[PDB]
Amino acid sequence: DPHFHHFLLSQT
Amino acid sequence: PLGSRKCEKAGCTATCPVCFASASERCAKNGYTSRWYHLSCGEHFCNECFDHYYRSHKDGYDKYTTWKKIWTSNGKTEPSPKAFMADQQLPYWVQCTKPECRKWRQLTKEIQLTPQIAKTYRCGMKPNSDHCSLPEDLRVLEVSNHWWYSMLILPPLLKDSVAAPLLSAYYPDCVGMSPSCTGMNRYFQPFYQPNECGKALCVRPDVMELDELYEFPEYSRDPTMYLALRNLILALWYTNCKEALTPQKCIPHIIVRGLVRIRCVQEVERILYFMTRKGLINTGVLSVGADQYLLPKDYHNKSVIIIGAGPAGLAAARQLHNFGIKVTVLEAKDRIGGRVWDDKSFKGVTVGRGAQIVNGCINNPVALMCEQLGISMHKFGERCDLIQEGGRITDPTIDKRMDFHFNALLDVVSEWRKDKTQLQDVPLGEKIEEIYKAFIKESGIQFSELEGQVLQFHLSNLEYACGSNLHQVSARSWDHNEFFAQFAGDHTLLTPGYSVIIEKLAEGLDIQLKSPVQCIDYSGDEVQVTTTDGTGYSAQKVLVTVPLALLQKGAIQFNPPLSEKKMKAINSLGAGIIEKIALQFPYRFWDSKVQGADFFGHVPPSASKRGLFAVFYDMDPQKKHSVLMSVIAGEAVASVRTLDDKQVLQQCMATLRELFKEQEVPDPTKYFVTRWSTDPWIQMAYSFVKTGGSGEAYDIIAEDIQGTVFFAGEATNRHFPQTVTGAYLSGVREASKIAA
Ligand SMILES: Cc1cc2nc3c(=O)[nH]c(=O)nc-3n(C[C@H](O)[C@H](O)[C@H](O)COP(=O)(O)OP(=O)(O)OC[C@H]3O[C@@H](n4cnc5c(N)ncnc54)[C@H](O)[C@@H]3O)c2cc1C
Ligand SMILES: [Zn+2]
Ligand SMILES: [Zn+2]
Ligand SMILES: [Zn+2]
Repeated sequence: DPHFHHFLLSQT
Repeated sequence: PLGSRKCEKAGCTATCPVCFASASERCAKNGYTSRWYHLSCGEHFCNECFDHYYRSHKDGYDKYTTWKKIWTSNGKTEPSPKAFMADQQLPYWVQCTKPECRKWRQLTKEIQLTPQIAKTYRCGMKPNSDHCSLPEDLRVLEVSNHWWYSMLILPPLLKDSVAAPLLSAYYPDCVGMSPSCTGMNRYFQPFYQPNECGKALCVRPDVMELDELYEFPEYSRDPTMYLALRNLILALWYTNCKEALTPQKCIPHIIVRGLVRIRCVQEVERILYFMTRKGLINTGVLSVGADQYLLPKDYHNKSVIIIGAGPAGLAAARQLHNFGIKVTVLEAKDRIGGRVWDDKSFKGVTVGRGAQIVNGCINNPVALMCEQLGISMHKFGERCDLIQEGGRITDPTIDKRMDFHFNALLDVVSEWRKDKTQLQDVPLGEKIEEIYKAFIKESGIQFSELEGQVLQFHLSNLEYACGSNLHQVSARSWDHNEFFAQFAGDHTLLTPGYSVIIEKLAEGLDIQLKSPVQCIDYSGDEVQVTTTDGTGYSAQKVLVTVPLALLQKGAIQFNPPLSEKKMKAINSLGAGIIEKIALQFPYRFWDSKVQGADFFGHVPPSASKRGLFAVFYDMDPQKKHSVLMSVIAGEAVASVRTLDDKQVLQQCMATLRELFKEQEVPDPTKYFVTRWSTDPWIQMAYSFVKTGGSGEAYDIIAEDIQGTVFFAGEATNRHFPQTVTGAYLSGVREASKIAA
């Protein structure tokens, strides 16, 4: 879920 | 000949197994034993040492049971003899720190490796010659082999990790630390706590992130080693964010028995470079000399032109420069900063003409940068009295009541939107006004004139946040970014101003002021960048960080042109706008009535005055100097466009005299009135989603063109639109993409 993931480590 | 000289493990390359434990008086040493136990291709222990701990009647069983208990009570992996051996008995390995030697050495079994020993070790060193010349053990070079780790039985577990104090709520072996182990800035909370709700820029210490899996797929099967090292690295960065974290700094903090330590040390470097490139460490206002670049030379062979020297452009430039990449920034104006512009000529006070508030300090790069600079922020008090024209302080229950109703109106909007598409989007303002009248009519509750005026104040707060009257903003998408984890914690006034951060980011960079870009040509081998006076620049890559309004106006000619898809996204966002007034007084006239609150509200007399100085801010939290700042938002920006600065001042002073009706108000001795809307290179305050638009537009604008033209700025950050923080992170994001 994108409600959690680190912005800088979700760029792919 | 009774016993074996072969390892139990099929495919093992150890032609001669020796026992590392020598714990039993009966140890087989290098001779024949019943069974050779395999910890790694270079590490085995004999059957009797196995038994010395394993069987109840043997003397090492006492130690095994006490360890098994501790392991079992705060661990998740099996407490096997191989696990006991690897955690408690395997000898340590340490690398000689003599630059021309650099050989790995096994320590004698009684020696407990510490950071200090690892930091200074050289061959031969003992607590009680020609040691460096003696050959390196052959098992060392073996660790490099691709298969070595696959032939290693259990994953390494780190001891006394710098991360441990922050992970006390996890089981150590789930985070790659040993179960047998027994004043950081309060805004640094880089690790999720178990089953804690979402917050910005947080990692799970027990789960690899998408980009991590992508770069290190070899770890998807077993992430223990990666996680331990990543968490260690982060914990080290946050414990000392004022210097660059290097492999040399990390290595003494990697404490684990066995040859596996060699594997760990060999991995920490790649992991560190990854976290650097991505912007998790070695970031903020850290600046590094030519001899100290943050990424190896293989990243260095490129050139970048960054257009705009606001938070986004400077963040990217700072990152790329620090990496060792060649960077030139082109700025249109005679100053850097963009929508960061501070006035420091107010006696003993810094007042921002643009940004000055930090919304959510926990894990906020701005808070990291304040730590690095040793500057303090002021956390806002909760108290904000709503003062009526002229004098009456509004009953807090009326304030709270109308706030409740305003949020209720928003709640029903979020019900209405659930089955609507972009083609069906209505203005938020229209939808609110509609639901309000429907609620007024159904239950015949009439609100007093004051209650209606207080609702109007709350409405103006949302227009303030959006940078627009709500009739231009999307009912579907106004709060789209709330889908993503947001910054937790304090909302603060950045008393010294964002300019302090901006100036530090910029120091030592190649920045060309008064160089407004007019043309970007990316049809050839290198990007051709032309300024409005015809000056030519070129690089392999170009990053555009100009404000949304400037993209919407087409101020820069792109060859080839931007795609229709990009143009549609660009035009689907709103160029929001607020303006500020700051006033210096000879004395703090408001102290008697305001009583030290950070701000006070101004109840609008009528709908036509909504957003006209809705909130005044006391700009000295030390309560010594006399500076007020106020905002012009929503429809009030329009009413102000054809007024000169003197006239805006007059209306503000008229407002204040009404608000403090029962007292004299001195004349201001100094003031400014901002004109962001008509600043040719800015033309806005911050973005919002216009009716018919989607949060996806931020992603679409952010999308690079042919790995050649890159985009950053607050209007390219879907998670964190509008803010200096979001603009800063968009720059860090693009620097990562560009460096790859
Ligand atoms: C009055 C006001 C109050 C605000 N309050 C806050 C606040 O309290 N907290 C907060 O977090 N944010 C606040 N913001 C928003 C915040 O300042 C912006 O989101 C942020 O500065 C955006 O950064 P940026 O790098 O994206 O854009 P910018 O800051 O706008 O910088 C872009 C740069 O691009 C340059 N440029 C434009 N065109 C060209 C060209 N053709 N060639 C070369 N250069 C060009 C411009 O001159 C500018 O310097 C406020 C903004 C305003 C105006
Ligand atoms: Zn073996
Ligand atoms: Zn033995
Ligand atoms: Zn040596």
